[PDB]
Amino acid sequence: LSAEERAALERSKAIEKNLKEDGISAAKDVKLLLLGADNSGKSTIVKQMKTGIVETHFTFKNLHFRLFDVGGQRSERKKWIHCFEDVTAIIFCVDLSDHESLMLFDSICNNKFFIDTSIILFLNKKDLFGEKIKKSPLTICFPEYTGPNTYEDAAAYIQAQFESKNRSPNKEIYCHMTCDTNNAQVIFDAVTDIIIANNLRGCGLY
Amino acid sequence: GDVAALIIYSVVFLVGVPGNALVVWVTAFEAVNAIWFLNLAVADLLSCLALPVLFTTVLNHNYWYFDATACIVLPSLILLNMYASILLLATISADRFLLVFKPIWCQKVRGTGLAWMACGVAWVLALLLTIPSFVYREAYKAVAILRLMVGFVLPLLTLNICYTFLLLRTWSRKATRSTKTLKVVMAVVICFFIFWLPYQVTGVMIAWLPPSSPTLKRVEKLNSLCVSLAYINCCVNPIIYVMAGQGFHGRLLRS
Amino acid sequence: ASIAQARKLVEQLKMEANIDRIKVSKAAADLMAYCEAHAKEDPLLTPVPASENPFR
Amino acid sequence: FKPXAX
Amino acid sequence: DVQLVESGGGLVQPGGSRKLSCSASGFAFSSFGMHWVRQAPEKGLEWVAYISSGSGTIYYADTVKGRFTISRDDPKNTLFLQMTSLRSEDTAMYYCVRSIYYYGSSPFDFWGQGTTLTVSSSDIVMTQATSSVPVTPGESVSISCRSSKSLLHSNGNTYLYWFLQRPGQSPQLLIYRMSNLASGVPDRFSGSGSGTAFTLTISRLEAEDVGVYYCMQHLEYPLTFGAGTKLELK
Amino acid sequence: ELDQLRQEAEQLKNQIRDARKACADATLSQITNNIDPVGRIQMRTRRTLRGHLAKIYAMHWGTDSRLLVSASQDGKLIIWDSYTTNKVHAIPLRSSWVMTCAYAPSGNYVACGGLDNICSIYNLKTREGNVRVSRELAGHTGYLSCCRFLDDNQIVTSSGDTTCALWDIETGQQTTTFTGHTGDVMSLSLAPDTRLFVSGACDASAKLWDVREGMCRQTFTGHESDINAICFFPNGNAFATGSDDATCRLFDLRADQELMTYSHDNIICGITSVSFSKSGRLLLAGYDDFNCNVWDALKADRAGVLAGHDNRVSCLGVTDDGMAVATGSWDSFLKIWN
Repeated sequence: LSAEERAALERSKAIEKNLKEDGISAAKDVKLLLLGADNSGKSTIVKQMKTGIVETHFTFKNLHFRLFDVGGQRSERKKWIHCFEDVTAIIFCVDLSDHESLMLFDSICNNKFFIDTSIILFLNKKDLFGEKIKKSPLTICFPEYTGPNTYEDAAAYIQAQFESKNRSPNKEIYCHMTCDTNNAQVIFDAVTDIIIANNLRGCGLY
Repeated sequence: GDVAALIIYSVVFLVGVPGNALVVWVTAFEAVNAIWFLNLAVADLLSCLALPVLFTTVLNHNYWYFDATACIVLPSLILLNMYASILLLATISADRFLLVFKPIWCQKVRGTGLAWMACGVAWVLALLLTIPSFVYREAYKAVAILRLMVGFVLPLLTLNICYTFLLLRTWSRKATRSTKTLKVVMAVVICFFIFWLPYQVTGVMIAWLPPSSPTLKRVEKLNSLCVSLAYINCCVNPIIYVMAGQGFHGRLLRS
Repeated sequence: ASIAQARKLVEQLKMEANIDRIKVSKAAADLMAYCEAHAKEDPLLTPVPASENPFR
Repeated sequence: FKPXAX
Repeated sequence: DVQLVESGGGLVQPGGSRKLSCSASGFAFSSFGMHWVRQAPEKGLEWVAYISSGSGTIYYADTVKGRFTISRDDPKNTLFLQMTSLRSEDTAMYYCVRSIYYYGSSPFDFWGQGTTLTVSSSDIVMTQATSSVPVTPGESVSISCRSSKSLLHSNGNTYLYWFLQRPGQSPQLLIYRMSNLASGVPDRFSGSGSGTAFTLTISRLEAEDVGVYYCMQHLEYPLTFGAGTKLELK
Repeated sequence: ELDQLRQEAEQLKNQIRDARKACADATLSQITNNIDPVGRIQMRTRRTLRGHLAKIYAMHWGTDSRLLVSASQDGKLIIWDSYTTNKVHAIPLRSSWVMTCAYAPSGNYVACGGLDNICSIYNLKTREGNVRVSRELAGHTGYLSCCRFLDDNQIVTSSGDTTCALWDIETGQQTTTFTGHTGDVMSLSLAPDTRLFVSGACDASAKLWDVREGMCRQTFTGHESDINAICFFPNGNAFATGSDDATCRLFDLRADQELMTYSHDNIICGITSVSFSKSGRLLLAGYDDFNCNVWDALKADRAGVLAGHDNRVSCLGVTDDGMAVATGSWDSFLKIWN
């Protein structure tokens, strides 16, 4: 028995329908997270896609990508890192011109909240890294480094050192170089793989 | 050999209707991927509720004295439920294949309405396959061939092709290799085939068989066994779903 | 150059250390008295009848 | 007629 | 500011047809229920029609069912009424109002200007005992409205709205639910009552308060107004 | 002269420790021996609110104990009618990252803030119908974590810049800034008289501020890890603080030291929210173990458990009339317990 609570119920139903429509429309896009040390070229990669958190939105092959760059604020990482759960993947960025990045990667890859999210790893500044390697070896940065003073061995060693900082087999790390603007294709391939995995797991078949 | 059938319907009902009721209850909280299992479990529950009806007549020396007008509604209902379950299994296979091969297209257009429409289409197909039992039997040919084709061969072909392509695509990148998918796919396919083949073959055998009084007295003796095997399949279908998904365990414990 | 922060800290702590402190028996007695005085008007530990319960 | 289901 | 102006009225031959459009600007028209209110040249206000938010529910008065049609156009922010089959008693001036509903909302807060229609030639009844009393400035006088059914609903709040029609302009909401003062209303107004006998009390009467007052039953449709209590200076 | 001032600070710290020790003669626990236990209490989910799709982070009860506010990462800030489970408003947010919510005592304004380092204030009684952003305050270098309303014109916020600030909404400037904390602060609780509040930092030290004077008056440190939530006793002389080391602690500001501690050997999950009841006998405390625990505030003993949330509860609060307690977890579910 409602006298004029029927109008309030109708308004509530309209609000619920609008919220459901907004949630359906806003669940199609994919959310990506950006990490890396200061001046690691993550802004450069964001520009290549063409005050606390800055949001970048673009589309690529009918898929809306949202990029969250968080390094603009200085606070405790664990105090807000839980707010960034359920993010599809973490796009780590490394500049090959400067151990802080290794420590950050080791701390973020073994985090309890990110125990299953895939990590896309980008190595920047390939050309100047090669020039610096030709200028001098990286033995000062890695005292246990062994092998030749070539470019392929140094890049392989850096990639292995970064990739050897995880203990969860279920978590996969994709590695690539940058600096043809085709890294968006790499991101799309990784996110399609993650989407397939998530759909299969949610269907009870994976 | 009919005592084995007696035991089979008994165990089917017991390991069925509680599990089917529980699965319906938990799945009623829908989750686009849960609509298919909700419809399949509803069909399973409806088919299993009529098991004592078949169990009484076989104890009564294969006599149907329940009701003159009730001899046209219960066999039709169970036939429709079985065909609905088969078509829903085929639809789930097609849905999985589309969600694996088309990650993007099956994400922007996915919704509850599409799943409900597909389930309704499957139910309509089952009803159309079942109206021969509505309009050609009384109290006391081509229908058998078309039902055999469009209720066992086409759904089985869709299952096999969809799962073959799904595993071929899935076991190609290390990010989605897994081991459980192959096991569950092989189990469901082999169970479906090995429990639905005798029913269909005996159905067609007692269908052409031109002489009404021939030397086929064995297949009449095995018809109940084949129906019971089909009932084992219908009962075990909600076992793979409950075993594969730990989310089912979590929801059941929470509820 | 950085001694200003330490001087401010020590001055603030010196100001804070001069507060008046009451005995813990008095504080416990006051808490007890307030808790028992208003225990009748607390519908949580005292189950309200469903007639007057707004969420019936 | 067929003596049962079918 | 919020603007709510209607247009479309004029001279209509008996049995003719017309259209009335109430144009709204200044507020979110897409979430306000809109009524139509008719007032005879020398009588009180009368209810006509009602639409909800998004044209969900449409309600009509007893003597109006099947006579006109009311529609909404959110893109254009306009309310429409289908003047059809105009009889001799259809000649009056029509208003359009705002009727937002939620917990704590104030329906009938704003009233339109008005359009005049000229034609040639179970329901709750609320009675107002007095029709006109003199009132000197600075004095305190109370107006009374009595209902027929009990307006105190089971949910807790009773539905009684008090309106004031100043001479020469549209009525303005004064009190809603017979206990709450409307926005922009001086605190000198007050309302009280219980169940069926309601009253509105005014203290320190000013020259701006002379007019007529109406009481409406919003418990259930159709909404029935009152005859009206008139106040006069000196 | 750094060594001299350091030695002076150490000596004064020793003196204040000695003064606190000398003010303690008997613990509250043995004094509460004569009190009969409250007994086991059973609370049922009277109403469940289902309108959110993402994790719920904070809420606040209305003054009339009928209206709620909700805050989630989905970008929606809804206001509920608790009795009839209706929706009266649905306010979209510019930034989907939300960490707190607040309801004005007069019921006119609603505040929100998150990782965008900005506090947004909405007017819910606009003449033009819908609710709009009345004001927008930006004076912090870090994320906000808690917002509270003093009046319709004053708001006190707790941010990630290790400072607490008092604003003037009429002009939106820093009326007074509260400095002294060495860690992030995500706890706020104003006293009933609304002239004095306490905030909980990440350095395991909750401090007692002063709104009028603008300077800290007392410092309490008894914990071991970061503070996740704080609450103020209804009397106004005590306050309870929930930390990340799976324990709650009841300090008293008049005695200026510990009174009692609430911990269990089986509880390992850290506290997320802490509240009291009307009489102060019951200490509701949210947990990360997907359940809430009701402690006897005087006996320091568990009285009951209110479970039923799939994920951890990120928010909790009782009504002003003390008739119901509402808990919202990360599973987008709000439950009213009476």
